[PDB]
Amino acid sequence: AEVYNKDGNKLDLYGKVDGLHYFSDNKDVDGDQTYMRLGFKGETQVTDQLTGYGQWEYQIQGNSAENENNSWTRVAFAGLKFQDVGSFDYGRNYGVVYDVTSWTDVLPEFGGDTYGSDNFMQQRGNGFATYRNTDFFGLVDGLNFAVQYQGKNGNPSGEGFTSGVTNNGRDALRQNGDGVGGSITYDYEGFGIGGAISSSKRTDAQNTAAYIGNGDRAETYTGGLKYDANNIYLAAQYTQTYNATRVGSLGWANKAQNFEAVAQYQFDFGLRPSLAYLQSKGKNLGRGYDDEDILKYVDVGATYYFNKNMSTYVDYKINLLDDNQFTRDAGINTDNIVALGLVYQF
Amino acid sequence: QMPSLAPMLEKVMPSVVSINVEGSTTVNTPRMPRNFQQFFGGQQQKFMALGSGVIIDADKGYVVTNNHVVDNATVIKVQLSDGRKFDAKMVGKDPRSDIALIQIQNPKNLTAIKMADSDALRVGDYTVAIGNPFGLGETVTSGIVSALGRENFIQTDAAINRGNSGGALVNLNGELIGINTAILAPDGGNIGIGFAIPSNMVKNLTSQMVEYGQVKRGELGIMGTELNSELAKAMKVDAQRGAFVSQVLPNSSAAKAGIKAGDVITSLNGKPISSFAALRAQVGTMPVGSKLTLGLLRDGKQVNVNLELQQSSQNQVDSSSIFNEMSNKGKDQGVVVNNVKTGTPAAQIGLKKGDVIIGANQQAVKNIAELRKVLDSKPSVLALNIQRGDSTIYLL
Amino acid sequence: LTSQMVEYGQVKRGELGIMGTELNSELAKAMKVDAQRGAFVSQVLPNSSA
Amino acid sequence: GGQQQKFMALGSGVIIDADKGYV
Repeated sequence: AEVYNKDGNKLDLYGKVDGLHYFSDNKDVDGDQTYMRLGFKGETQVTDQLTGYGQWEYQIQGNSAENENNSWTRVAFAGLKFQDVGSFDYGRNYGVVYDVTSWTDVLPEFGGDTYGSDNFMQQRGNGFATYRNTDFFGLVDGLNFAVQYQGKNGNPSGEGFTSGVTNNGRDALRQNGDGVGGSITYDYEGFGIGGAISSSKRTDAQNTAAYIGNGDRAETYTGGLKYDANNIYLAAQYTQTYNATRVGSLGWANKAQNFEAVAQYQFDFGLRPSLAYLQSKGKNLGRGYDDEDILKYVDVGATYYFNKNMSTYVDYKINLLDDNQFTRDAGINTDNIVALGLVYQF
Repeated sequence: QMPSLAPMLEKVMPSVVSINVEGSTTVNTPRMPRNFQQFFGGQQQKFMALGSGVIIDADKGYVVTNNHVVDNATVIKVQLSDGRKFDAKMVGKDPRSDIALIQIQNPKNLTAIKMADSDALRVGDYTVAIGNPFGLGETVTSGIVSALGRENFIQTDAAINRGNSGGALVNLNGELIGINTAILAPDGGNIGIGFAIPSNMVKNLTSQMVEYGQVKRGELGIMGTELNSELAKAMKVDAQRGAFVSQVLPNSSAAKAGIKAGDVITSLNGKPISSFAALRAQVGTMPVGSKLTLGLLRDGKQVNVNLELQQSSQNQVDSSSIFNEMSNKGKDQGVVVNNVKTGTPAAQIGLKKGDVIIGANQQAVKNIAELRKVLDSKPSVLALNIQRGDSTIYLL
Repeated sequence: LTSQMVEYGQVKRGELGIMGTELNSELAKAMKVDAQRGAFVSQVLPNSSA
Repeated sequence: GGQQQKFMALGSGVIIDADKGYV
C-alpha cells in the first residue's frame, strides 16, 4: 500500500499474514506454520534522471508461543537508479543467479528449494553489491544484464577463532568468501530466455573434514526459459553446480545437477492451478554416498484469488525421495506434505 | 653560477644503497570460483620488496634501513650507487621504530655517511630525502623540517605523493638526520607528509642490534586497546579513561605477576594513563628488567612488577650462519629461544620452546651478539651448550 | 546493606571505575595480550578515579 | 574442482602358445 507520496518521495508499506497449516507424517514440518511478512519500498526523485531508493523486508513467525521470537530480515538495501544507464544497490539482497531461477519459484507454498538462503550467490544473502543495466541504455527493449559482487561472510567474532573472522560471522553452512556473478535475460512479448553464472571463494571453515564437498570455489551455471501470456505460465530452469549445493547438514555436493519446471493457468473466475517438478541430483559426493538424489518431488496445487488482497491455497508435495541411509544422515525430508493457506495482503 | 644541491649530493650518494629483498610468507588458500559481487568473510608465497638503505659503518658494511622492507626476507641483495652488487644478511630489526640493520657480505671500498646530532634540529631547517619511490631507482627530493615531534618522530614535507616511505633524510651538509619511515603499517606509503626516526635514535637502536642481537625494550606483555572498541562496549566498562586490557599475554610478566583482561590501567608509577597509546609509548621508555608499578581498575586493583624483553624484535636464521626464532633473556643471562615452528629444522636439533644458550659452543653466550660472534668464527664443530632450565644437553 | 540505604540514601561501595573482563575475551586475543593471568582492562570509566 | 581401491575388470584373450600357456 502506498501510504506516502509527496514532493517526489514515495513510501509503500506492504505485508501479509499467511494463516498456514502443514499436514505431514514428518512431525518436524507438521502443524501450524502461520507467519507474517512486513516491508517497505521507498523512492526519492533526486533529478529527472536520478532516483534513490531503499527496500526492507522482514519475516516474523506467527506459530510460536510468547516466550520466544523467531524473525529475520529477508532483504535490506539502498540504491541509485539513473534513467537509461542502470542501477546500483548494496545490502542484503538476492544473488544474481535468482534473476533466472526465480522464474520457477512461483508455487503456492513449496518450490524454489534446489538452493537456499545464505547459499553463496544463489538466493538471499549479505553484502551484495549489484550493478544492473536495463534495456541496454534503452536501445534494446527487454534485454537486461547484471553483475554482482559479494564480500566475505566468515567465522563469528568473539568465539575464539584465530582466522577467517568477520563482524557478521556465522556457521560454515552459511559462510562465503568473496564472490562475483552475472546474469543476462531477454524477454520478447510473452517469451523469456536467461542465463547466469556465479563463482565464490570457499572459506577454510567450509573446507574441513567435518563437511563433504571440499573445494577452492563454489560455481553455478544456470539456463532458464519462460512463457507468460494468454493466462498461461510455463517456466523451466537447469543449473549445474560445483561445491555450491548444500546436502542437508552434511556439507555440499561436489557436483549437482538441478532442474525445476512449472505449469500454471489462470481462470477468469480466480482459480490458478499449478503443476511442478523439481529434482537435484548429486554426484561423486564422497563418504561412499556416490550418486544420490538430494531433492525429488512433484508439486500439485491451486490458489484461489478473491482479489489482489485476499487469497487461499492448497499445495501438495508428492515426495519421490525414498527413506535411506543417505537422506537419514543428511536430515532430508522424504515424506509428502499438504499445505493449506489463507492469506491477507496489502 | 646558480646554487645547487648536486655538490653535496655527490658527497652523499655513495653512502646510499638500493635494497632488493626476496622472501616468503604465509597466505590463505584462494577459494574458487571468484564472485566479485559476493563480499566474503595455508601456503608459503614468495614476494619481492625493494627499498633504500644507508651505509653506516664502512668497515663492517653496516647498512641501516626500514624493517618493512627486509621483514620476512629469505634473500636480501644490495646494490651500491656505483653499481657494484653485494649480498646482505640480517643483523637486527625493530618493528616499533620500523628500523632495521643489515650487513653487506664481503664489503670492499665502501663509504659511510656521517650522522649529525638529531637534537640540534629546528623547524625551519632544510631537509633532503633520498629514496626509491616507485622502484624505478634513486630519487632525491628536498624541503624542510616541519614538526619536531617533541617519540621525536621528525616531520618533513620532503616526501612523495603516493610513493613508498623511502629512507635517508639528510641536512644541507650531507649528514644523516633521520631515516624516513612508513606509519601505515603493513603497507608502506605516506599519509601526506614525511615521518622520520631521528638520527640520534637511529644510532642508538642500531648499536643495540650490533652489541646484543636485538634492542633492549621490555614489554608489559598485555595486549589491548582503547575504551571505544566493540569489546569495551560489548563488555560494558565502568569509568572509561584508560587502557583496556583485552588479554594478558602468556608466559608474560603481566601474566606471571598478576592481571586479567578487563581491568583498565589508570596509571603507571603514579602517573595517569588515559589511553593504550599513552601506555604503549611509556612502556617503551623502559629497558628490560625494569620495575614499573601500575594501577588497574576492576573495583580498585593495583600491582607492581618487572618486565622482560619484548617479542616483536627477534632473530631467526641469522644467528647460526647456517640456516633454520630466539631473542635475549633478561640481563646477560644467555639467549632464550622462543616459539619453534612446524618445519622444525631447529627443533629437530634438540631445541624446545624455552631453551637458553649460555654455552658459546664451548664459551659464554650472555647474548645473541656473542653467540652469533662464535657461530661465525668457528664454523667447523658446533655443540650448543643449551640448557632450557634444567636439561643441560649438548646438541650439534 | 539495608541500613545503609536507610541512613545514607545508598550503599557505600566504592568502584575502581574500570570496566573489562577476562583474558579469554575476543578483545584480549584481537589485541594479543602478553602474560595472561589477570584482569583485562577494556576501558577506563570517564570522570573516574582510575 | 589418497587410498587404494579395488576394482574388477574382465576381458577376452587368445591362447597364442599352447605349451607355454601364452595368452
